[PDB]
Amino acid sequence: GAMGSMERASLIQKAKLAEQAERYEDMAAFMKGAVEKGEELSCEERNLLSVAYKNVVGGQRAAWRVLSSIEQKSNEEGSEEKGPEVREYREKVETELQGVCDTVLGLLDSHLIKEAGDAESRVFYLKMKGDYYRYLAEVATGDDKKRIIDSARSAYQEAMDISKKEMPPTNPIRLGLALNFSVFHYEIANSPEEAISLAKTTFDEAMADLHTLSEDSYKDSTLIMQLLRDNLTLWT
Amino acid sequence: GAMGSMERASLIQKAKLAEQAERYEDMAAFMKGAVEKGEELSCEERNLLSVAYKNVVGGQRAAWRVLSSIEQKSNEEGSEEKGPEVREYREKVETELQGVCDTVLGLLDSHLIKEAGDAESRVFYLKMKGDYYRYLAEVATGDDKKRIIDSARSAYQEAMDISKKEMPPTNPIRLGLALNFSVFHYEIANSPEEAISLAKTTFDEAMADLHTLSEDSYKDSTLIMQLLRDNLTLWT
Amino acid sequence: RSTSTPNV
Amino acid sequence: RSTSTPNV
Ligand SMILES: *SCCNC(=O)C1CCN(C(=O)C(C)(C)Oc2ccc(Cl)cc2)CC1
Ligand SMILES: *SCCNC(=O)C1CCN(C(=O)C(C)(C)Oc2ccc(Cl)cc2)CC1
Ligand SMILES: [Cl-]
Ligand SMILES: [Cl-]
Ligand SMILES: [Mg+2]
Ligand SMILES: [Mg+2]
Ligand SMILES: [Mg+2]
Ligand SMILES: [Mg+2]
Ligand SMILES: [Mg+2]
Ligand SMILES: [Mg+2]
Repeated sequence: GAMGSMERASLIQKAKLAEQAERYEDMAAFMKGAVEKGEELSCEERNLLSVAYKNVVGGQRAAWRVLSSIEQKSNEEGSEEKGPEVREYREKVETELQGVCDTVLGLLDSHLIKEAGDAESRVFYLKMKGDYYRYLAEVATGDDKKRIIDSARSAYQEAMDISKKEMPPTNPIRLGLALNFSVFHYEIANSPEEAISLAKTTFDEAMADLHTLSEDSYKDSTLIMQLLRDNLTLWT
Repeated sequence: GAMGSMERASLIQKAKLAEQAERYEDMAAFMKGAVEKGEELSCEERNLLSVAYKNVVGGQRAAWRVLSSIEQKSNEEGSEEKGPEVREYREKVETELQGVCDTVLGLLDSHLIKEAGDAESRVFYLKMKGDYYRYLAEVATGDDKKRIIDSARSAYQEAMDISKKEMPPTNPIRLGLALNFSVFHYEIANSPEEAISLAKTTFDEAMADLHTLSEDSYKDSTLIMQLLRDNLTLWT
Repeated sequence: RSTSTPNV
Repeated sequence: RSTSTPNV
């Protein structure tokens, strides 16, 4: 739509400017426009797409959590009926969040994943698919929640299978995937023991491969390993 | 427009929820809707209107400053021609900022100021008018800049005249007005000596009236006095 | 940059 | 809440 008249390179340039200006909604719109040009994305471009939408959905998730907590407190025993406004506004934010998730999933399905043949690209996109289904799961209820959870699980599992066959255990995309899948198990799937096992095995297999890395690669891998350890400390 | 079907009280309630959720664009839309109901605003409601638009325009101002600095560096001696993208994107943000300022000024002109008869309300709105003209001045150039600067000055001056006749020197609206008018003099009007004089006189006349205040009133007045002192330290 | 009045 | 992968 609105970015169809702008050059791909200009969209990428403006995404980078939007990032510097902390204008993440603009950044996401620019990167959506770039994806819709139909060409595969470079590593740097995949990162720009991810940063943009992560910041947009992250603000929405934070807002939804605030409103859901107010709503839950409004619905307790001996709370004053305050009318429909809290629910309405929580629903408004929820619907916007779902729309962002649907937009990202649509870009991945049309046609980023199917055109991604290298492991680094395909795993990145499958991880993203699991992440955006996970964000949908955070706000879902009931049987709808069940199917969304299964979709997140399936995307993460495909990404796991590829990453284990095609990437070293210290690869940051592989590590971040495993981190996020462990969060899925703990926070979404009610499988804390699976979460703990995955985080431990991931950490230990990365530790054993650190000796192969340059200083810069070591910094990235150890940063994610620290997040695995942080979660293990929270979970045990 | 879009808020016409929602009750005034529900708009105010949702503005407060949006504030808690740090959803300031939503907050501003709710408060615009409340203003357009046509009734005067209470003190609390005036504060909600101000908080909402201050946070929206504040993010835009911060973004515009980042982009203007990149643009200025792009236009230096021995810089690579990078094309029209930085200017285009700075213009996009600028136009959105101007639109927000025009929206606020429109609410003040239709009809918040004319219906405000009490000094506390009228001064609040005239200060806001000066502020939003000042934000327009920050991005303006040339002769357009001259007329916008004059409009800011005129609004602030009317607010000053009323506040000096009708409010004590410690009143926080009077103090914040004087603070902002001093910023106008220093940062916009190229009148640093006027800025310094106004800040000093305001500080000293407030100091002399602090003995009349309760603990809570004292806290608010002294907070703004500290900002006057901070600016005086920066300016001298 | 000079400091103006902060929000609530 | 558990920590997921941070942005760049
Ligand atoms: S009665 C009008 C609505 N209330 C206010 O504007 C007050 C809100 C909270 N507050 C402040 O945060 C400080 C102390 C910074 O002072 C001012 C804020 C905003 C303005 Cl317009 C003026 C002073 C007190 C004022
Ligand atoms: S090659 C694909 C694009 N690059 C990246 O995603 C990398 C960007 C920066 N970065 C990180 O911030 C940390 C170390 C947190 O790790 C990850 C970030 C994002 C993902 Cl998807 C995975 C790991 C390294 C990765
Ligand atoms: Cl709503
Ligand atoms: Cl643009
Ligand atoms: Mg082209
Ligand atoms: Mg009761
Ligand atoms: Mg819903
Ligand atoms: Mg009514
Ligand atoms: Mg050169
Ligand atoms: Mg312009």
